[PDB]
Amino acid sequence: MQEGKVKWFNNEKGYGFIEVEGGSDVFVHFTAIQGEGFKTLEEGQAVSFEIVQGNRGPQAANVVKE
Amino acid sequence: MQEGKVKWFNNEKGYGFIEVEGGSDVFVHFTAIQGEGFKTLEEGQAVSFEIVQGNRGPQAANVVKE
Ligand code: NA
Repeated sequence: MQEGKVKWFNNEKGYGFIEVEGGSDVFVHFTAIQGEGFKTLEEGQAVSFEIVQGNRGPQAANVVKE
Repeated sequence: MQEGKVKWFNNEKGYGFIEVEGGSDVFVHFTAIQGEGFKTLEEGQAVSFEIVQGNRGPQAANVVKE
């Protein structure tokens, strides 16, 4: 995987961005979030994830809350 | 986003393929499956999904049972 920190996440809209050291912020949608908790993230949360290419460009897949 | 049907799914391994009328089969991993409950699919299940491109090639994202 790839490690990052959530930059921001809007729990009403269901999306945000993950900040990665020395790379561009990666879009994250709630549908990519793993686990049985609520499909939400909060600023500063540590996550692991894969980058995939969707029709709008890079986005996160397999987002696991650490 | 589009619709298809599960072609086969190995429950133990957690992956299979979605068939698409008129198109190529799409790999699906359990981590893409939406909703509550145990992440699994049965052959013949109707689904909606997105296609994304990862390091291993095209695969499904946002798989919703229909
Ligand atoms: Na086909």
